[PDB]
Amino acid sequence: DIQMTQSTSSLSASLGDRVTISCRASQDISNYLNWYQQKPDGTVKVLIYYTSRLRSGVPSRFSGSGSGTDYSLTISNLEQEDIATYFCQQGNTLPWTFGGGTKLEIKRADAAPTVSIFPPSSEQLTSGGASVVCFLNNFYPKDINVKWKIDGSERQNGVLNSWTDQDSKDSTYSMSSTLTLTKDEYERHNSYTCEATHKTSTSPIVKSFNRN
Amino acid sequence: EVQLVESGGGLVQPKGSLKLSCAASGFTFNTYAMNWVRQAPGKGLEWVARIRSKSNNYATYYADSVKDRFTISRDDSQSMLYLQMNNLKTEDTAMYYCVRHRGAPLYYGNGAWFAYWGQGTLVTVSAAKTTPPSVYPLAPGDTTGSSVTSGCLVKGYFPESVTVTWNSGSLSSSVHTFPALLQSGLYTMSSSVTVPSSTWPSETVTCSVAHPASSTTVDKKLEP
Repeated sequence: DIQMTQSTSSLSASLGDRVTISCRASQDISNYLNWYQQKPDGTVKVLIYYTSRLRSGVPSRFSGSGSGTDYSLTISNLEQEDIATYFCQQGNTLPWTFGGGTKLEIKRADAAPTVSIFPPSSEQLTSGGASVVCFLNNFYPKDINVKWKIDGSERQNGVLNSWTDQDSKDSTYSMSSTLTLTKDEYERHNSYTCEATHKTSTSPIVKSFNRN
Repeated sequence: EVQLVESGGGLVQPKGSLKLSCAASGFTFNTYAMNWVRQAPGKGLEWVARIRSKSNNYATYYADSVKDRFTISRDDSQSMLYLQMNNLKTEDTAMYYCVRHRGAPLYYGNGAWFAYWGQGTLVTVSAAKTTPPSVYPLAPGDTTGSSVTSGCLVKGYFPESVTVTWNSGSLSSSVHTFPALLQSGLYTMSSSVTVPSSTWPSETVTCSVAHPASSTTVDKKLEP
């Protein structure tokens, strides 16, 4: 089979910038190289076929080039709706093969997270479980640190973090932090605190509740 | 507009068998080659199989890892494409897409490419058992500001495919779906929504959680 290799698995650029994504084949593919876009929701469409032919209905800011084993996709000015993963694909010989994909992130102005904390629900408490949940929403850039404090004391165990995709409309990220405890472990403490440190501020954003 | 709708995906035991279908419209099905392409969770696209038109004797071809275990077929009278999958391995776990080949080589080149894609159907090959989710509301414990953020915690389900909607989808603008994580044996995720404070709790806000693999639907109203 023909191995297809993309330049990077990820890159980041600003609105209005020109971006180029490269693709190399392990054997000559006679210009039979095609490019696809996969939106974060999973939807896939073809952009370019036969190296350089723009697919009808696809904006002309997309273009392609190359020959032999070396090919490129270029987006001449980056728009908001271009957040996606880009894939090349050789159609010269079976089995038809794809590159590993290049994820494209859009740069934007820094934004502080909005933080919300939530105690374990009653329904959950009765079932013998205790999950404390923290949402850190609509922040940029992606890098963020969350600490859990129980009665002033940091906890590491049973904390699970999950980030969203870059959101297609405003280019922010969100994340959830979930601290899972036993009910009787939850019941032995009072103050539960979620602290987020992000480049937008020297001071952590602190959110807190008392079990009373 | 070309449409491709796949079905039949679901949980199946290793060494099991499963049959995918795809329904097509918006083009002349019997003049095109058709394909299946797949994508393992967090991985890239992989071509699986191809079947040509009747004029080209319905010639089939397969990816190396699926040859001799998968069969691709078509029913032109119903505009349907199928994939019979046998002796399933854990590495067959993936989203499977029905895909229409490019048209006439004279105008589009001899090289293979994939003109139209379905949205896909999920196949999970695992010995684990179907388990419905527990759905816990996430309501403030707390001082009110100009907005308010509510959530639903969805815990303890398998396999991975739940949809969370808010007020039957009438609330869509500020919804965040956090990817599911394996606990392990079993998946967890939450979903959040932000509304103006005037909206809640005066008006009602309900999150609906569907888990097709277990035909479960739960609607949870958020208390204050």
